[PDB]
Amino acid sequence: APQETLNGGITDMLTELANFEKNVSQAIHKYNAYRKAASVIAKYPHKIKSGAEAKKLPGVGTKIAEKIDEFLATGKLRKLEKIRQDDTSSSINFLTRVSGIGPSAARKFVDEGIKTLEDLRKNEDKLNHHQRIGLKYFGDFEKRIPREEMLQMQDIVLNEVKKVDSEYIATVCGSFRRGAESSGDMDVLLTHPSFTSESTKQPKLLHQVVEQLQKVHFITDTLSKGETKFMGVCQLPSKNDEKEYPHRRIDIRLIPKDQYYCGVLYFTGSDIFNKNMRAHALEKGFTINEYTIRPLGVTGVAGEPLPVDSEKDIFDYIQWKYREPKDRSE
DNA sequence: CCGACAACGCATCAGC
DNA sequence: GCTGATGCGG
DNA sequence: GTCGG
Ligand code: NA
Ligand code: NA
Repeated sequence: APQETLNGGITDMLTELANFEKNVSQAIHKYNAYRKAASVIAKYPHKIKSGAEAKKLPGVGTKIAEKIDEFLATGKLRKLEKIRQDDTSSSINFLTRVSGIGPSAARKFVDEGIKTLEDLRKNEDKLNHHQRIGLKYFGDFEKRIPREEMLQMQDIVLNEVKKVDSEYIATVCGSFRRGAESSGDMDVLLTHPSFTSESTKQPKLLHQVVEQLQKVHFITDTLSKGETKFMGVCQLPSKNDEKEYPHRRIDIRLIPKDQYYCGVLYFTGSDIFNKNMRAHALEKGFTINEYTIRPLGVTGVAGEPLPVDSEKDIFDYIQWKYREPKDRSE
């Protein structure tokens, strides 16, 4: 990927605009429009000389091209400069960095005078459970996770899961599975042969695992927990007289056996890869989502889901030699 | 011109 | 009390 | 905001 020095001023600009659209104007589609434009320019291996030049890239239109011209000519954007200094808007934008606080809650808080973390700290009674944990670990949640820590975390998870029931199958997905040097969180996909799409499974397969992870003091807090999905916080044990590890976000999903591998594939990504794969899949008469892979009739009537016992199976259906997670950047 | 821009689990709200 | 809608997240 | 039927 091109050095940020090439078009970093532009992409940063587009990303800041993206956040305000999402967090302040509550215009999610404009948020994604800017992100797409930022991503396209980010991978552009040429220092952009004009809006017309950028305009040629998919996702860059008349408005963004116009903004690029202003930025190239003045090193800034008047609209962005103004919004940054706006106390209400900047405060709303900022509060959304707290996990659990979205555009709606941030707007409500600022409306009543609650604009900073300090303010949040003084008003715990106005925060739900999720938001309280988000505040407590605000700093930790923004710190990334080195692969070495991700490995230690995986060791614990795989060990405790097998200890509960050796028939469980757990796979740590996300960028980590693709070999990333760092992660933003840990995503664990869990399944058990007793659990399939059309049958009960003693609705507690997930609970048993969470409970064990809390028992060895790995999982420290719970954001949400149901029969199929758990979202919480975890922390590796600290070393003798050594700086305790920061708290990390961990999600754990229980997926039916027959839908497991479609899930591993999907939650492994990358998003760009999943896009290119779902596309390549369609031109082959197939549609792949998070749960299954289904054919398509002469009209489109996607028949029942096809049997999958591994990732490779999915690749075979669409005649696409199985690609190692390591090579799934796109 | 104007609709799509994903579909979904959990926590919590809105309203009967 | 339950049902559906909304907020939030990844 | 951008795309495309
Ligand atoms: Na374009
Ligand atoms: Na947030």
